[PDB]
Amino acid sequence: FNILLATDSYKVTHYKQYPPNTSKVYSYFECREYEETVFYGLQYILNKYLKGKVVTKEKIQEAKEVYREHFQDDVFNERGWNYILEKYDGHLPIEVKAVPEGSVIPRGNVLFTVENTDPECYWLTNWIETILVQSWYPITVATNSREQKKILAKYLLETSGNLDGLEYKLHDFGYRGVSSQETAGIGASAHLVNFKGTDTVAGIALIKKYYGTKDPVPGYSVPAAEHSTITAWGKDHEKDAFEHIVTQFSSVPVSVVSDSYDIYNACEKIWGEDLRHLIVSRSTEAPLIIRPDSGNPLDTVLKVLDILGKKFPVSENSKGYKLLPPYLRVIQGDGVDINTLQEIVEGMKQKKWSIENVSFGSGGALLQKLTRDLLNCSFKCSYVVTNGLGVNVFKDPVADPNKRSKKGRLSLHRTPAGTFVTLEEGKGDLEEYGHDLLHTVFKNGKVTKSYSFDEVRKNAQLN
Amino acid sequence: FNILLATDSYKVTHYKQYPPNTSKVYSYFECREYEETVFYGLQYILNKYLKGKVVTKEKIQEAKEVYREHFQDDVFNERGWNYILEKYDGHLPIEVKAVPEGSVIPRGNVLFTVENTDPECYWLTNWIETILVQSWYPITVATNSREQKKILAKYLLETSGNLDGLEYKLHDFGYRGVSSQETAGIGASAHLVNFKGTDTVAGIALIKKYYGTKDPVPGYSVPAAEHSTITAWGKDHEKDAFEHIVTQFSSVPVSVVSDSYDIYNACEKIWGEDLRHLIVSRSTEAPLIIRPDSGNPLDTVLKVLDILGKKFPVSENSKGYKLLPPYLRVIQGDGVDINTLQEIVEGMKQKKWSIENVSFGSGGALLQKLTRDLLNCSFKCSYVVTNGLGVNVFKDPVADPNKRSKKGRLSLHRTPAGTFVTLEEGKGDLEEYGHDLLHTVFKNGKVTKSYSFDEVRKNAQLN
Ligand SMILES: NC(=O)c1ccc[n+]([C@@H]2O[C@H](COP(=O)(O)O)[C@@H](O)[C@H]2O)c1
Ligand SMILES: NC(=O)c1ccc[n+]([C@@H]2O[C@H](COP(=O)(O)O)[C@@H](O)[C@H]2O)c1
Repeated sequence: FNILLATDSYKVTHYKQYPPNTSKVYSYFECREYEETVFYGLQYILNKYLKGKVVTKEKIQEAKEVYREHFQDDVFNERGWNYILEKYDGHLPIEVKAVPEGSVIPRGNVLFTVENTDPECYWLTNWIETILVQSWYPITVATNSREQKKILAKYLLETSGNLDGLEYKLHDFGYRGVSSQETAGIGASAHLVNFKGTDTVAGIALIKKYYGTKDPVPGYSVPAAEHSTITAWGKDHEKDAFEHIVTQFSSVPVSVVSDSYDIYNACEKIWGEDLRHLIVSRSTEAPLIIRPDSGNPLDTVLKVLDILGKKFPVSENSKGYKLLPPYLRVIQGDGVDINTLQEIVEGMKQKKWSIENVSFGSGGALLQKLTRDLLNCSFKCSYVVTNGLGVNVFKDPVADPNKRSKKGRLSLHRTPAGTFVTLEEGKGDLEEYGHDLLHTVFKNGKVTKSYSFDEVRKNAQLN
Repeated sequence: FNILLATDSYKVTHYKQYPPNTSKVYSYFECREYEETVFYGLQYILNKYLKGKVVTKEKIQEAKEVYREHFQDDVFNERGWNYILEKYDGHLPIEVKAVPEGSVIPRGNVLFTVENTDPECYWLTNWIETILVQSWYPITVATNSREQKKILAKYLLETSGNLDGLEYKLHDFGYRGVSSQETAGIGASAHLVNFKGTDTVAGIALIKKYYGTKDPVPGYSVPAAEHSTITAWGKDHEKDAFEHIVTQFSSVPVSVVSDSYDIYNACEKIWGEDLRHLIVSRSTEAPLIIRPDSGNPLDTVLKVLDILGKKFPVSENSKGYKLLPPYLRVIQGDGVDINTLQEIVEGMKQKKWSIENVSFGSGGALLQKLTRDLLNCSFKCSYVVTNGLGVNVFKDPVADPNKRSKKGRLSLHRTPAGTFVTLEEGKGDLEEYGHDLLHTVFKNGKVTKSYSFDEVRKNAQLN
């Protein structure tokens, strides 16, 4: 890696574009005006990319050469980068205040801030804008996931009375769908903030590496099948496939895709008769998770259930919604996203079916399929000091006011009525709204505040 | 990194699910039916993740311990894995046929195949499905990028009479827009397949490191200002800012955001009257690239041009389209995506403006905002050998014919009309359609064939 080469290119030319004699550049991160976002991710980036000794003569030299050719001109600041290398052993002379990872903060608030601690490195603050801004993803993935947890909570509760298993109603199947490996870990790490059902192994390590979890299972999964493990047996041997798999995993819960060919056939005939005896015989602690993976995600669930219900002793829970015997359950692993999820869980309700019967599998819509656009994650400069003169900076582009910038130094506060207030123009000092909720998390190449994954979860909790 | 825990957690349970006596499992990848796609990035994944000794006592132990916690039951195939570690010193006993990188193939075609080379390692083929399917990304990026190149070409041509600079018309900005570092490298490296304008330094390393480029660095960049490097001079000293950066970069070409406050002001007043003398003086090989970033990229470009046209000597080129004087150009660095691009470039055309005046910059629209769903990049098992005989496998969900997978041993061939044909059920063995264009690129953990980035580039060339 090399932080010297992990920023937008033009930012390498930024140093001489500042007002002459600007000892300080102070920028923040907010979710301009999905109301409340979960602030997660920053900690990962800090440890893996910004803290410690990030500058080395070798990394400088490389930058020089790459930049001297990228721009075809040594517009690269080796001088300024040599300074950090010597004065601070390659440690970034910057301080970063941020809200506790996992914090649910309503749109429009200063989640974190970054400023240089050395007048020399005033140009450092924004350089790492890019690296830091990449945090919109972990935030967006943790936020959208949580928003899906709410919908699940809403209906699981109105249909079962409790919220048991709520942390397992959305399984992450986005490893295969994310843009890179790193993304899978990062993204999956963000889903685990709100649920414990994940297949993206990548998420777990990243957590036991940058957040830590005392908890036993930082993420859970159970044996499941994929189309190869069924289709390979040949079309005429789907039953053989199913029966081989329910047997291989009879003592533990096992999910089994049945849409390889006609979902409505595996369900009604292959599980409805040909293999009935392999289902009714299973324990609730190791049921068969029928899994459709094609067709209208809602029409398919109602049919799957209609078929299953007409093949297995469906009871009626307290609130009056149909429920399949404890040993049989469904998992929609295709076409599930925030929008879709809501339609299904609603369609299940309208059709008097319990959200207990189903669990969901979202993949490329959970991890991949999110743009910084969503939560309007933006990193911007609001305070600068030139000639000992502090200035309240900001952008207020005529043509898009909903793209204004905060001015002055910023502070996060709890209003007297509970919510949050981001004070501007350093008005945080006029101690009125209590203390700044932003804790210093990074200072001169050292992490000054981490949060176990268990803490983050607690913070991201619902209700 | 660890290949043992780099797949979808449930695949760790697939071995027990394949029909007993399965000695082989042939799996392919295609973009099921953006008619033609650029096949790119598989080489990087092979090298960065699958090449060589990927299995070790440690990796195996780690997996077991993790999968032990993840599954609460030792479902992890430690034996299957250790065997690879001994017999093949940790290299993967798999072969991978694949179309040369950069190749442009229409939908429905097999771009690559993966099969186990050792009867014991039948379970490896789809184990690496996840990690390999991630190639959908660089492909999508590469494709969508090349599809935007065509649009620029289409119009630059019928507006300027040529394509000079058609390769520096889409500049990648999505570095802060991607979900992670590794992603910016991968994706930006995809864009560089079709353009040389990148600010996301990431893609450069990836290219030099994994593909190699003889030319001096794949893509390039030019010094440009950002919102902080202008708003820092205070709202009133916007002129000072412009003038400081244009003089700082009078030498080479410089881009400067002008929407910080009224885009239409900086243009008409600040650039067209105050600093008007700093523009006209500039070199045509180092002009001032005015850069809006406000709202509705179309309406803004026309006004920017309309303002700039009325402030500078607009010349009608040999095609009838207006053209600014060599020292003045514009760029849309906001709201540009493959769809938006079209409207703008055509909105320009209708309004008799030349696509010579404006180059573009796509951010998260270019690197993020891409899903496997776009080109339907899918990795499915088509052939299996159970008990010595081969079997043609495939899935065909009833509720969705657009998912039917290919069956049997596939081979990629040139039709007699130049186009392509993915032949199924080993039919490619009838010689009838020339040779199989899919080249073995991976054999028993070793890169059997690579392509330089200059090759990928040629192959992906347009027209
Ligand atoms: N049943 C499982 O455990 C499991 C795990 C990972 C991926 N998958 C499948 O992979 C696919 C991923 O596609 P999407 O990312 O578009 O959701 C889905 O069809 C999904 O069902 C299933
Ligand atoms: N002018 C430049 O060289 C440059 C480079 C990278 C990003 N940017 C800006 O950063 C933003 C990135 O956001 P989007 O990826 O959503 O487009 C854009 O508004 C873009 O103009 C500009």
